[PDB]
Amino acid sequence: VPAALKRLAKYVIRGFYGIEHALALDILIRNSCVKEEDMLELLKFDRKQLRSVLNNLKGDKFIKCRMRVETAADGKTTRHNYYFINYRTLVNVVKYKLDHMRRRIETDERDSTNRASFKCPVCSSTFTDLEANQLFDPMTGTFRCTFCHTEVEEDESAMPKKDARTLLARFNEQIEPIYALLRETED
Amino acid sequence: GYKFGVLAKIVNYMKTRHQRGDTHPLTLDEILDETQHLDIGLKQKQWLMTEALVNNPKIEVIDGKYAFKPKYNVRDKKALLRLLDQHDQRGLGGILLEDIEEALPNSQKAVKALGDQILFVNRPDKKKILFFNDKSCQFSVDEEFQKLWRSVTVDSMDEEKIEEYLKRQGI
Ligand SMILES: [Zn+2]
Repeated sequence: VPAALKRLAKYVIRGFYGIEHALALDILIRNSCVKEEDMLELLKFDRKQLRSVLNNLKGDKFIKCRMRVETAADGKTTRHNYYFINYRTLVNVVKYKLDHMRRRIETDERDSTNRASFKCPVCSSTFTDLEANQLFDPMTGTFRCTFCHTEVEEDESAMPKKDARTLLARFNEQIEPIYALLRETED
Repeated sequence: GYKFGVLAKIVNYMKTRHQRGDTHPLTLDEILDETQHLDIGLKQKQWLMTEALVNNPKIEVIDGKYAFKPKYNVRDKKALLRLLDQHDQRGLGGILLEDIEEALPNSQKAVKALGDQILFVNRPDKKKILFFNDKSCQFSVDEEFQKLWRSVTVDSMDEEKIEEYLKRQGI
């Protein structure tokens, strides 16, 4: 268990998840495998709260769980949930999320231009360039939506597009430390 | 009945006496005098002297006599900060706000003075749980980033498709 894997897990859990998730990972960092019941007592969290957090952790497959069934001293069957961290799956999931976010950024750049550029305030619905031509009446000599017959302003569509561009540089810069950690964990 | 109730009045009188500011220890007989327990039974006296006054976490045995335990209870901001740090370091867990308010009079001043150093978790019953603010590694993103992250569903995607995406994008 190289410290690089632990550092990468701590960075991602403390960055893209709440304090509750980070605390659970800390226990599993100290000990490779820990019982679900023991974690609940150590954290003192609510049963539902811990279960919801554990389900979210399993959803991202950062930590795996195994079910052990044994007979207690009094004779009643005991089914304990043992949680252990699987770094091999954790890195793959982290890589999946990062590339998906990256492809989301590149696709989002094209999505900005795909947005409709015509908006009628009266109807309060988007209008595409193709639909705008159809709504135009040659007899009238001016372009208006047939349903409401109102002027259309394209200035509104421009504003949201500019915001996304700034997010590009910030997202790329803030994600560099995670990329550096991934390169260190390739071995 | 008998043998189990006189102790409660002793504890409550001891608690009230401490609130007055009397930190000096008090003998078993002396406390009995003000609690109208002069007729307390003999076997009750020994039981208090041996079990009740030592097992309880609010009784301190000082120079033979017994005194309150304000040191364990939080009574200043520094102890609250130190106490919370110890819980996080040992992973013991948080403490309900009620347990701190009762132990720390005017706990609002201490809570506000520490500010972000305390992490508050709101229970369904409005109860607040206090946790240490580990400032080792901190990272946050704009609400847009979190909203975009939530929009990207991952629970309903199988492992095969998740790993197949990696080779699909060439990484
Ligand atoms: Zn219109």
